[PDB]
Amino acid sequence: MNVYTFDFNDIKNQSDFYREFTQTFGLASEKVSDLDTLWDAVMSDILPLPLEIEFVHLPDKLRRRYGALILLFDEAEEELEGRLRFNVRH
Repeated sequence: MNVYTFDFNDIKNQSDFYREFTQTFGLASEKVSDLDTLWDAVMSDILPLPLEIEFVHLPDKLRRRYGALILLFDEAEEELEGRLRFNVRH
């Protein structure tokens, strides 16, 4: 599994994450712009599955702030039955 890393030092708000996601994964900007479209992307067989996503540099405060992203990737991991791995480091 290749590991795709999101460093939250480069992300100042949840909306920046959607830009980082589409840039990282080589997707059109309009592919992801909110939680529902993020879910659809992760479920639509357009990512280079199987793969791991890792979040780094997430202080407690920011893990809380971005908790909807975390729960979404936890649920994606469950739904995808092992094809997607998700971890928050530290």
